[PDB]
Order: sequence, then C-alpha cells, then structure tokens
Amino acid sequence: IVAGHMYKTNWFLGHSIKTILEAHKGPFTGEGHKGLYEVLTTSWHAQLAINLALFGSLSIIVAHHMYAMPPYPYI
Amino acid sequence: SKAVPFLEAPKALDGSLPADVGFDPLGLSDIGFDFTYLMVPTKWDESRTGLSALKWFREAEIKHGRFAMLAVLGWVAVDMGLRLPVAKYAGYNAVQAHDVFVKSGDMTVGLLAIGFLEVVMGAAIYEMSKGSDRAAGEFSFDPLGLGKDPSKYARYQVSEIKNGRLAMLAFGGIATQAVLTNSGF
Amino acid sequence: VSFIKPYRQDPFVGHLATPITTSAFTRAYLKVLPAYRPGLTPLSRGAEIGFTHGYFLIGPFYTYGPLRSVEFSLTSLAAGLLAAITLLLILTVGLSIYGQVTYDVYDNALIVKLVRQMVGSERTQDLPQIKGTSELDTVLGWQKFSEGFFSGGLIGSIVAAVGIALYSTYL
Amino acid sequence: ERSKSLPFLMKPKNLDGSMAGDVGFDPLGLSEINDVGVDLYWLREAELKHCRLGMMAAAGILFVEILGPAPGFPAGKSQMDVFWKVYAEKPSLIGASLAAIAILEVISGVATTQGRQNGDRAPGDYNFDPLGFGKDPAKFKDLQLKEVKNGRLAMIAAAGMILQGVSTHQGALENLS
Amino acid sequence: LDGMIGSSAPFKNFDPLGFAAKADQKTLNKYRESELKHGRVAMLAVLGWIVQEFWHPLYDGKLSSNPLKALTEVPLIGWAQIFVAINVIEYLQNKIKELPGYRPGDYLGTWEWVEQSDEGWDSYQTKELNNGRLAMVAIAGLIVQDLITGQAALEQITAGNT
Ligand code: CLA
Ligand code: CLA
Ligand SMILES: C/C(C=C=C1C(C)(C)C[C@H](O)C[C@@]1(C)O)=C/C=C/C(C)=C/C=C/C=C(C)/C=C/C=C(/C=C/[C@@]12O[C@]1(C)C[C@@H](O)CC2(C)C)CO
Ligand SMILES: CC(/C=C/C=C(C)/C=C/[C@@]12O[C@]1(C)C[C@@H](O)CC2(C)C)=C\C=C\C=C(C)\C=C\C=C(C)\C=C\[C@@]12O[C@]1(C)C[C@@H](O)CC2(C)C
Ligand SMILES: CC(/C=C/C=C(C)/C=C/[C@@]12O[C@]1(C)C[C@@H](O)CC2(C)C)=C\C=C\C=C(C)\C=C\C=C(C)\C=C\[C@@]12O[C@]1(C)C[C@@H](O)CC2(C)C
Repeated sequence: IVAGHMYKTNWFLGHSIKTILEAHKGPFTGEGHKGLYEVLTTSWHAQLAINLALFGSLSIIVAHHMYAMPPYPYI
Repeated sequence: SKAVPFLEAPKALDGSLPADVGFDPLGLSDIGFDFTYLMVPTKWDESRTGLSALKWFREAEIKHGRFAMLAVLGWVAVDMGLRLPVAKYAGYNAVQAHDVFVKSGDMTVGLLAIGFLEVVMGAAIYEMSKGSDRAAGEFSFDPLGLGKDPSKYARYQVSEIKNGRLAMLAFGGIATQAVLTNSGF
Repeated sequence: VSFIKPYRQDPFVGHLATPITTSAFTRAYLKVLPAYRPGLTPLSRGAEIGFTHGYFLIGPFYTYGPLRSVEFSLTSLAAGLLAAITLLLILTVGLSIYGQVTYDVYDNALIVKLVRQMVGSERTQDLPQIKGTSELDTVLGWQKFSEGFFSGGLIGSIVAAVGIALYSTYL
Repeated sequence: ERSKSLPFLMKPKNLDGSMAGDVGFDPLGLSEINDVGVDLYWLREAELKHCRLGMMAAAGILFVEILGPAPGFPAGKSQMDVFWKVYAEKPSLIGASLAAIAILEVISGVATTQGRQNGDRAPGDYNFDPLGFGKDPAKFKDLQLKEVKNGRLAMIAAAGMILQGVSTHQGALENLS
Repeated sequence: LDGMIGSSAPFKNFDPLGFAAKADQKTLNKYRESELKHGRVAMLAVLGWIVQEFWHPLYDGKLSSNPLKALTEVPLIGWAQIFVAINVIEYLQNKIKELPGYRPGDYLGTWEWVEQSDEGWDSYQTKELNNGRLAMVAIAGLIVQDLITGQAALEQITAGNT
C-alpha cells in the first residue's frame, strides 16, 4: 500500500516514470534510459517480455521457497 | 541593529514585523526553505508563490508564546489547588498529573481537539503561503473588541510577543525547577 | 563525459575505444609484455614467453597428474617436468608448422614499401599484401620465435621444478 | 472574500451561498475535489445521507432508552449490545433490514450518479414529501436549514453514542448520569 | 591551490601553509600523485582494518582479529607476494606516467576520452579525493589508537574506551 503511493497520476504528487528514467544517464551509458518510457508505453511486446521473464523467475523462486519452507499444514 | 550592535542585521529583519529589535545572532531568519512544505509537501497549487521563513517563524513564535502563557497559567493554577469541579482530579500536582491523565483517556481527547484547531489554523497558514493577506498569528479573534484603535493593536501586538517570550522562558524554568516559588523540587 | 567512443575516430571499424581497449593501464601493461615490449628480438620474445609458459605449465601437471603425492616425491616432480616439456614440444611443433604455412618473408617493414614504390606486378601475397610489419611476421622471425619459445620453455620448466623441490623440502 | 465561519480563511470557491447550512467552513478545501467520482454534489449527498442516518439513529437510541423497547424485544439499555440480543433471537429481521437497505442504497447511488450527470436533481433529493410539508418555497429553504443543522448535530451525537456504547458498554443516559 | 580538482565547500583551495603558492606545475603534479596514492591506500587500509576485525575467513581462522598483531602473523611468504604485486603495479604505473597526455593521478587514462571535462567528472574526482583524505585521517587514528590502547576499532568502541 505504501509502495502504491509513488507515481504521479492525477494530482501534483508522486513521481513521473519518464523523469526518473531520463535522469539515469552515465559516462558509460550515453543517454541512459531516455526513450525507455516511450518504448514500454507504446509496445505491448516489451511489456510482455519483461512481465513474462520476471513472472517465470518468480515462479521458480516460489517453487524453491515452497519446499524450503512448507507453508501448508501436512504438506 | 538595535541589539547586539556588533552585528549589523540578519538580512530580513527590516522592521516590517512587530516587536522587532534585530536580535538574531545566528541568522536563522534567512533559511530559504519554505516551511509550509512541512505541511503541504508538494507545491500542490500553481499559485503557491511561497512563504518566507521569517513569516513562518513569526507565526511559530506567536503560537509558542500563547501556548506558554496558557501553560504557565495552568501549571501555577495546579500548584495552588484549583481543581476542576469533577471527580478524578484530586491533587496530583503537575509533574505527575500529565501521566495519570494520559492514562485516563482524556489527554487523548485534548490531543484530538487541539489537533483539530491546529489543523484549521494551519490551513490558514497554508492559505497565507498561497498569498492571502492574512498576517502571521492573525486569526481575527477579537470578540470583546479591545483590538481597535490601530495604535492599541500595535501596542498589544508587541505586548503579546514580549509576554510570550517571557512565558516561554518562565515555563522552561518552572518545568526544569519543578517549581520553587509555590512548591518544592 | 563519455568513456566509450569510436576507435581512432572511425565509426565503421568493428571495434570500440572502451576504458579497457584503450586505457593507459592497458597500453602500458601490453607494452611491457614480451610479445609487444620494444627493443626485443624475436628470439628474446620467444625465450621469455617460453620461460613463463613452462614455469606455469609444470604446476598443474605436477600437482594434479596421475602420479601425485601429498608429500614431496621426486617421481611426481619428474613426471610433471616431463609432461610439461612434452607439452612445450607439442606447442613448438604447432608454432613451427604455423610459421611454415603462414609467412613467406625474410625481412619485413621494407618489402611493403618496395611494392608500394617500385610496383608489385607479380603473383602477389609475397611482394604485395603482407599483413603486419613486425619482425615476428617473417619466416626467419617466426622460426627464431619458435626456437626461443622451445629453449625458454625447457629452461623455465627446469627452474620451476627446482623451485618446487626447494619449497617442498626446505619449507 | 473571507469565509463567514472562519474570518482568517478565504471563501471556499465552490461554496458560494446556495446549500443550506453554508457558512464557508471548508478549511481543508474538500469542496474543490473533482476526482474519484467525488465532487461537491457527491459530498453534499453524502453529508445529507449522513445527516438523515444520524438523526434516525439518535432518535432510535433515545426512544429505546427512554420509553423502553417494543413488546417482544430485548432490553438492557445498551443499544450497542442489545443488537446482538436481537440478532440472537430474530436474525431474519436483521437480514431483511440489511437487504432492504442494500437495495435502497444501490438505488440511491444510481440516482446520485444520474442526477450528477444530467443535472436535474438536487443532491439528497428523493421526491419524498408524502405529507406536503415543503411544497411552497420560502419555507423549503428554512426546512433545508433545519434539516442540515439537526442532521449535523445528530451525526455528532450518534457517533458519540456509538463510541460510548462500544467502550463503556452502558446506556447513553446511563453515561450521562 | 589552483584550478585543480579537489576544492570543496568547507575550505576552498585549502593551502593554509602555502605549499602550493611557490611550487611549479611539476611539484604540484607530484603532490597530487602523492595525495591520491595516500588516499587510495588509506581507503583500502580502513576497509581492511574493519573487515579483518569482524571477519578473517582466510588462514583457517587464527590470525588474531586485532590489526598490527596479524601483521606479525602472516606467513611472511604471503607478505613477499603482496609486496611483489604492489611493486609490479607501481612499475606499471611508472610506465603509464610516460604516456603522452598523462595526468597526475590518472592511471586509467581518462584524458583519452575526457576532453573538456564536465562538472560531474570534476565532482566525482573531488569525491574520490575527499573520501581518500577522510580515510587517511581515519587510518592514522586507527593505528594510533591501536598502538596506545591495544584494542582494535570495533573492540574499543564496544567496550567504551572513548
Ligand atoms: C497549554 C494549555 C493547557 C493544557 C495542555 C492543560 C492541561 C491540563 N489541565 Mg489546565 N489550565 C490551563 C491551560 C492548560 N491546561 C489554563 C490556562 C488554566 C487556567 C484558566 C487551566 C486550569 C486548569 C484547572 C483548574 C484544572 C486543569 C487541569 C488540567 C489537566 C486535566 C485536563 C486533561 O486531562 O486534558 C483535557 C484536555 C485539555 C486540557 C486540552 C485543551 C483543549 C481545549 C479545551 C480546547 C479549547 C481551547 C480554547 C477554546 C482555546 C481558545 C483559543 C481560540 C479558540 C480563540 C491537564 C493536564 C485539571 C487537573 O486536574 O490538573 C491537575 C484541573 O482541575 N487546568
Ligand atoms: C592496504 C590494504 C590492505 C592490507 C595491507 C591488508 C592486509 C591483510 N589482510 Mg586485508 N583487506 C583489505 C585491505 C588490506 N588488507 C580490504 C580492503 C578488505 C575488504 C575486502 C580486506 C579483507 C580481508 C579479509 C577478509 C582478511 C584479510 C586478511 C589480511 C591479512 C592477511 C593477508 C590476506 O589474506 O589478505 C586478504 C585480502 C583480501 C581478501 C582482500 C584484498 C583486496 C585488495 C586490498 C584490493 C585489490 C588490491 C589490488 C591487487 C591492487 C589495487 C589495484 C589498483 C588500485 C592499483 C593482512 C594483515 C586476512 C586475515 O588474516 O585477517 C586478520 C583475512 O582473512 N583482509
Ligand atoms: C460499489 C458500491 C456501491 C455502488 C455504486 C453503484 C452500485 C455502482 C452505483 C453508482 O453508480 C456508483 C456507486 C459507487 O454508488 C459500494 C458499496 C458500499 C459498501 C462497501 C457498503 C458498506 C457499508 C457498511 C456499513 C454501513 C456498516 C456499518 C456498521 C455498523 C456496525 C454496527 C454495530 O452494531 C454492530 C454490528 C456491533 C455492535 O456491537 C456495535 C456496532 C459496531 C455499532 C453500523 O451500522
Ligand atoms: C533552555 C531553555 C531556554 C534557554 C534560554 C536562554 C539560554 C536564553 C538566553 C538569553 O535570554 C538571555 C539569558 C539574555 C539575552 O539577551 C540573550 C539570550 C541568549 C536570548 C528553555 C528550556 C525549556 C525546557 C522545557 C520547556 C522542558 C519542559 C519539559 C517538560 C514540560 C516536561 C514535562 C513532563 O511530561 C514529561 C516530559 C514527563 C512527565 O511524566 C512529567 C512532566 C514534567 C509533566
Ligand atoms: C429479502 C427478504 C429477506 C431477507 C432476509 C435475509 C436475507 C435474512 C437471512 C438470515 O436470517 C436468516 C435467513 C438466517 C440467519 O441465521 C442468517 C441471516 C442472514 C441473518 C425479504 C423480501 C421480502 C419481499 C417482499 C415481502 C416483497 C413484497 C412485494 C410485493 C408486495 C410486490 C407487489 C408488486 O408486485 C406487485 C404485486 C405488482 C407490481 O406491478 C407492483 C408491486 C407493488 C411491486
């Protein structure tokens, strides 16, 4: 719930993901994350790539933590 | 300046505020931080030009003075008796009445009521930051009407701020000494 | 600032000027290595490379060979030394055949200029072309390089065996 | 330019004079909210519903505590605890009342949103004047003011009664004396 | 005490004793080299001091956690290898120093890419210099405290010998 009050939606409050990404440049990375917001807001395939990769990784992490710490009675 | 003559002036203590003598050795009246942002963290309004730290400090000083005056009145009252005409307020001094009443669920009620009033008048402070003509500490509270005759108003202003400074220091002493003029350590 | 730029102001090379390819540390470190150290004959480069390589090659053979010993054994040291020397021989054979099939030159940094000046209307690839101007890029240069590698490998392997024996005995 | 209730505050922009009980008491500027389907219309409808609910609840508590319960109903003088005694013996009454209130509240929300959309219905208006007590104007404004003031007072009263019953587990006038 | 990098807010161009007001460019380059080397060595020394105090996995434990005591417990053949590695590194640094366009403390050769330095590059160089200075003071204090008291950093702090 706390983490949900981060991004600016309809009031003068919160963050703009465009401003966060565009400020993360560096000597080794040129323009940095400039344009990534446009990539992820105009391409469903990029969002699917990120979400599916992290989702599969999360599934594997879930699999590990399941047997590691059994969360159900008599399982 | 008119006090501490070997320091000229802070920078903003021109004299536009009442009870001004120029005493500010540390130059605290020049911080660029608009303390209204401690209330409204964001600019919120596009018309929020900003509030000078000096005006916020004047409002805080007036509020502190009023609080300290009422506080010393109350602390002196409970040293010489003067309990409320109701049960559960027997005699338990002032160094221990605070805790026993925090236990008995009414200091929470006082906190809620004082917070309600503080929120309303802090909305007043925020409107002042937005750019209302209201001056610091001016809640337009003159029911009995001894506030007309602008000369009388200015004299009563300087009187209130000086009395508030005296009461702040006196309350600090009283709480530190645990009272000596009317009770014992 | 940007620490990655096109190499030598050529945006079309398959290379980049990163803080690793063209850093001052990289420059000095590669210029002190025997392969690129200035003032070394090809025989000297080969000798130094062979010494270092035999020196660090005797290690794995002696330590993990088929005749190891948790204590010091002369047989284990001899086995490791012989294996290292034979591996150096195999590497020298590879160097010799590579140099035999790669270059046809006996004096470089000139033939290129001669064919850039006095014309090269011949079968090419010996008069013209010629990749690299180093003395290592000749038939004579590579032969001496291989000879130095082989001799230095033997000497370095023997020196490392002596050092291993001394360390295992007197420590 | 200054709010009538709070002279140290500027007049809240959305509260001019129209609504009954308007004295400019909006220190937090909540009347200017125009998001999450919440505006002055929705806030006024919520205030009127709260006023009516608090009036009914305060009247019910006072009636039951003073004149006693109806025949066949439990006693105890603690209105926050007698509810569980009624539910323990007449659960169907509570369930039917809840279902009726749910249906009426769905209708109320639909009416509020519709009247907000195609402005023809004042906030809190349900055309409920069976006895014709507010037909003519110049009395409707007075009745609106009376209802708003009584509803705010009864809101405060009912919240107090709820908290007193939950904490002290005693009757309202029992706490009074 | 020049347009050199390393001037921060508390004391801009901090040369109270005027060491740089009379020195030429070569002496100032030498001073910057010495300062940067001391700062880097001191940062490493402080980090090692603390980490060794609360973690010494190598040498199968042992090697008493108090520094200036493990200094006399290393096999003394591992001391030789560390010495030789530092020596080879500084030989490479000496070779770097003759590369064209060399800057006093720059062993990465950033002058190859950084022409017309920015404010971020200068600020980061100043950050490195200031951290190095703080680490020099800290390591001097660490060694002196361990000498006079006999306890290490987190040991003296834990007991309360302050
Ligand atoms: C800073 C002001 C202040 C504070 C915090 C207190 C706090 C206290 N007083 Mg007290 N008192 C004060 C000033 C103050 N007094 C003054 C100025 C007088 C003289 C008039 C008294 C006279 C007095 C008596 C005679 C008694 C107390 C008692 C008490 C204690 C019991 C009350 C309690 O539990 O909280 C209750 C909640 C509060 C006190 C919070 C105050 C909330 C107020 C009521 C809201 C309204 C304020 C008012 C409208 C301000 C107007 C300004 C503006 C609107 C124009 C408590 C420790 C009793 C006790 O047993 O003490 C040992 C007691 O018998 N006081
Ligand atoms: C001036 C630097 C310095 C020096 C002289 C020492 C000296 C010592 N350390 Mg040590 N250490 C250092 C920094 C240093 N440390 C730092 C920065 C860390 C944090 C990673 C550690 C972590 C550490 C542990 C965990 C242990 C020691 C231990 C020891 C002792 C045995 C030697 C050993 O195994 O080292 C081991 C050293 C490491 C594992 C990390 C060294 C990494 C180096 C300093 C960074 C790279 C150096 C590079 C080659 C040159 C820089 C390149 C460029 C800048 C020019 C010896 C007294 C051991 C001991 O007996 O403790 C009492 C032990 O178990 N150290
Ligand atoms: C989406 C929605 C509805 C809608 C819509 C539509 C349908 C889409 C139409 C429009 O287009 C939009 C919109 C948004 O309006 C939302 C529904 C509303 C909700 C979520 C309902 C919440 C009601 C909760 C209440 C009112 C509960 C009160 C509890 C009490 C407890 C009483 C006690 O006695 C108990 C039980 C125990 C005792 O010991 C003591 C106490 C504690 C006093 C007092 O009463
Ligand atoms: C230090 C202080 C003020 C110091 C002022 C100074 C130095 C002023 C100096 C000058 O003016 C002179 C001299 C001359 C001028 O020309 C120059 C200056 C420089 C301007 C106030 C302290 C002020 C300190 C205060 C007010 C502390 C209050 C503590 C309280 C009230 C405790 C309340 C309790 O609740 C608890 C915490 C626990 C409960 O169980 C019990 C109780 C006791 C009830
Ligand atoms: C929903 C309802 C009651 C619901 C009660 C519930 C859920 C209670 C459930 C529980 O108690 C139990 C069971 C057991 C407990 O352990 C659990 C709970 C949960 C506590 C009653 C509706 C009751 C509904 C009634 C009585 C409807 C009457 C309708 C009439 C007279 C209609 C007339 C018309 O249709 C004509 C004739 C012609 C049309 O043209 C015009 C009109 C006028 C519309």
